[PDB]
Amino acid sequence: SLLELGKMILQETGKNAITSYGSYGCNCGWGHRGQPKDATDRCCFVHKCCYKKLTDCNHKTDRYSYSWKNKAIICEEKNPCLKEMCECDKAVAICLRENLDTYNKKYKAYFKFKCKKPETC
Repeated sequence: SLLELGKMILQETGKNAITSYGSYGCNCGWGHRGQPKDATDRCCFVHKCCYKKLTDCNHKTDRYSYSWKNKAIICEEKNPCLKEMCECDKAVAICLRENLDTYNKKYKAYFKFKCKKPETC
């Protein structure tokens, strides 16, 4: 669920998921589609590709079990669909952290940039 995702993002990036990534670029956030503007945005594109293919559970509301163990994320979820959700979320948290070096606050304001047509997953 968004609760686990938000915690993972805090754990890995040190950032507030909602304020830093709730509306960033063409892919980070509800309703956001379009070609990625930078590496952070690409993380969010990959993430949506990852979870949108799952049919048997809900990314937003279904909670799952994971541990923050030895300063990393371990998906410890028995439900196969929720384990896949967890892996998608783990991947985006890591990706966002690895790309902090190019995070750009300009992409938090939708009017400041244009979005090209989305690429395929």
